[PDB]
Amino acid sequence: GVIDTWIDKHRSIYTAATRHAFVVSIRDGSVDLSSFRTWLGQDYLFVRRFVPFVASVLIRACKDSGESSDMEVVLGGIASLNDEIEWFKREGSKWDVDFSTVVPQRANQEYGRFLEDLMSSEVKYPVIMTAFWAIEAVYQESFAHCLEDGNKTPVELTGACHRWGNDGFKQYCSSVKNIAERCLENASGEVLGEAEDVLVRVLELEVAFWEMSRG
Ligand SMILES: Cc1ncc(CO)c(N)n1
Repeated sequence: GVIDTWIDKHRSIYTAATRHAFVVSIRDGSVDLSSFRTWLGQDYLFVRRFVPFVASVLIRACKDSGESSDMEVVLGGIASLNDEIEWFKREGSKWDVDFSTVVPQRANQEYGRFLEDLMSSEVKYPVIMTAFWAIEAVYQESFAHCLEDGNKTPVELTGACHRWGNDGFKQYCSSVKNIAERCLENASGEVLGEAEDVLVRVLELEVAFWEMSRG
């Protein structure tokens, strides 16, 4: 399809963007949590900003309705975010990450302003859906096979893997893809170019975000 074609075209940045969110390794005989704790702090601040952006997609889905059922897909997405935020707070407490002292880094602030740019009614529905799909799908790709990979490493943390590695989140992403894909198959050349640039921009922001916590 249209999205699959863009991913192929842009395979290189898509691979770069979907590397593991954090690495847990042994250092000097201890488990090094520095990459995990950096990711947790930064990603929690990203998720708090992702919430109103999904809220804006939900509104658009209720008004810009070629399909009635788009709303329920986005609504399930935002309801998951509720459970996600609670999970993040539970992680912060068990791992001593104080979210009130996390400083959002450059890549995180850039990503947040970009989410703001996508919240305007001046942006076309197919473009907003592409961005929403992409942000979700990069987490699905990056956590794919996390259990089996994690089992092959000497120490693994299991929490994040349960969150984005499960079949429920995979199926969710597919259902969001099906919506984006439908919008793009009815889109003009101009909107199609806009959607592709937005896809590319999400991948670029994800590479930069990833670089904050790399091992
Ligand atoms: C940076 C980033 N991209 C995507 C997601 C999907 O939730 C996330 N949590 N964080």
